[PDB]
Amino acid sequence: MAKRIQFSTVGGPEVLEYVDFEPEAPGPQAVVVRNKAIGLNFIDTYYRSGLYPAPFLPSGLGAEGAGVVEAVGDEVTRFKVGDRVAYGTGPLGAYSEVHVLPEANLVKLADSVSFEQAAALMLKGLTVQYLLRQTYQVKPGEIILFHAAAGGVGSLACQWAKALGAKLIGTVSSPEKAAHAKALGAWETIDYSHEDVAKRVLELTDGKKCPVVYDGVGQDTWLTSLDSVAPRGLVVSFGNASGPVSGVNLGILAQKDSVYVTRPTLGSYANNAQNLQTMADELFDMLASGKLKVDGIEQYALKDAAKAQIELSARRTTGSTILIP
Amino acid sequence: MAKRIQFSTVGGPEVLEYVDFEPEAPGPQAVVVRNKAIGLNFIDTYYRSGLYPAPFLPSGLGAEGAGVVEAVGDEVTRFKVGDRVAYGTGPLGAYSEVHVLPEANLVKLADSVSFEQAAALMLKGLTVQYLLRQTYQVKPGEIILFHAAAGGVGSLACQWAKALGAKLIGTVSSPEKAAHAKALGAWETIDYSHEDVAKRVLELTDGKKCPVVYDGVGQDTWLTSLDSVAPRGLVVSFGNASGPVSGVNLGILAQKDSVYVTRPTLGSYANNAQNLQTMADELFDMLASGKLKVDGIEQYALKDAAKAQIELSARRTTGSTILIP
Repeated sequence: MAKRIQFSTVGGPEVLEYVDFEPEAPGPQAVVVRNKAIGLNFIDTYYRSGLYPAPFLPSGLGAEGAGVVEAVGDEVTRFKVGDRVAYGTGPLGAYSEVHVLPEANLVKLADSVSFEQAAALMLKGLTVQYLLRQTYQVKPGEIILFHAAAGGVGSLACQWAKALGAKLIGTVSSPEKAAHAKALGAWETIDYSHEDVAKRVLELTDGKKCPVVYDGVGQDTWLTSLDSVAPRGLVVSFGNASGPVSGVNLGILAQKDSVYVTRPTLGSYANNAQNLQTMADELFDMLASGKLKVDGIEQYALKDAAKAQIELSARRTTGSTILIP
Repeated sequence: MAKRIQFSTVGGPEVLEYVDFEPEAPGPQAVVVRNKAIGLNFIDTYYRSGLYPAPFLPSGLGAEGAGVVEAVGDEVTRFKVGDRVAYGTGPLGAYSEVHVLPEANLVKLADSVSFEQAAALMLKGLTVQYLLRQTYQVKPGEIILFHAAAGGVGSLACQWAKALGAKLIGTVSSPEKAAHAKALGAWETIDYSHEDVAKRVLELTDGKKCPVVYDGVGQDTWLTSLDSVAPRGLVVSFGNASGPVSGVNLGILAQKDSVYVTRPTLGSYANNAQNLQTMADELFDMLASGKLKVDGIEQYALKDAAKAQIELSARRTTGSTILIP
């Protein structure tokens, strides 16, 4: 037996339960991990709420975490007992002290990186990586728009953009978030509380707007993104913080001067146990070189995942957050 | 006075009227043209029906045509009386014997190209040009999907794709259209009457699908396009033959493996009296070199535009068609 967070019905935070469960025996190509730190993500709430379906109930939660390998499948050769590993993709279940997942979702952790850093770096990091390096190759000098720049993903985005030599315009909901995003590396900041993001973008870009707009908030900010992207530019809708975006008429893209739109998922980019090693290596390379910093990690006990999840959703807190089994 | 087709109310073909009208005096930067051949396009029906609004009623129709310059604005220097010109963009009014439009929408015709060829080459040609050269740069060897390959745009697409050294998979509704599209240059053809386009695409591409899908039919074929595009590929929705596409949830793109979608318009690509000269020059360069052939042009008198428009909509005829004032 071991403890885990799970839900028997989809809904709000009150849904989550901390209980004992019987950990599965490792499949031939699976690995048993000893969660030392567990990630907290919006994706966790989307499963908890039912936006995304769970194969069955009761269901575990989360796919980001880091720990030590405790058991390995007969066919696993890349890993061995005692190895320090991290993951940001795979089946549900990170919200527990023991997590069993395919070996293809696991990467080795250098000694220099702690479990806490990995749990607060894996998923958002790989995400920012595919967003700025794959979905659209941001070049130095380019002025790009990134919503919720002070959030979990946006904060990392602020740093990576600066390293890229790009000018990132980050939207925030308060002057405190503005200072946070700027200190990290945001070129310019826009508080959507008292100024129009679309109009500020226009003056900041000298009427040329942005080649690409990264938007993880979803609905509330879909229109703004369309008004901030340059003709034939790209709008990347990668999240649903304010709710998914729908009811869209393709003719809207023509109206906005022939723009492009995409809705990517980390799973698609890190599609294999190998297209991941690649982005994972780049992500840690950024960390090692000091280009990415994770300083100040708020820690919630696993048994308090509901409380942590409530704060994430509220979107009033800033800085890295992780769960600790 | 001069004759023109116009509508006083939006609706079906019965809407069009052939009547006398007073041609406007040329503005400082405008040019007066003597339509020798007039283009027939789907866009004409979209204005006639009200899918797209007209600034006022009664309204003229069409923005594709070719003729001789009859008058020029005081500030016009690029053109002069007697010049043979063609156009595929600009204000409504091509459906008349005299058309007045900005000089920025006009290009000079080499002696080698006839007015009939230009009227059946301008708009569709520039369209195929931006689609295959700008919206997505098709490289030699690439296998691409193009709906309605035997139609006005698709036929040109078949030829340009062949010239590009690309493998174009064209969808048609009959074996006759198939032979037509293949003879033009389509690599492979799929009759969506007795075979599934999505499944045929899968076997033709060896399970890799298409980097880009060009779809001008709209609704009826939106789902098929999503099932035919490779992961992180692009779906170009450039037309509404079966009706515009709407009610789409961005999450659909993630589901289809992080695909991209765009809804371009020729106006956006040929946005200036100069980004057009560029594509126009390439288009005629294709014609001159024999890479594009326009042989067999059905001719409708201008006064019979309704009858012609009905046949275009019906989508049962094949080959170039133009209106003759």
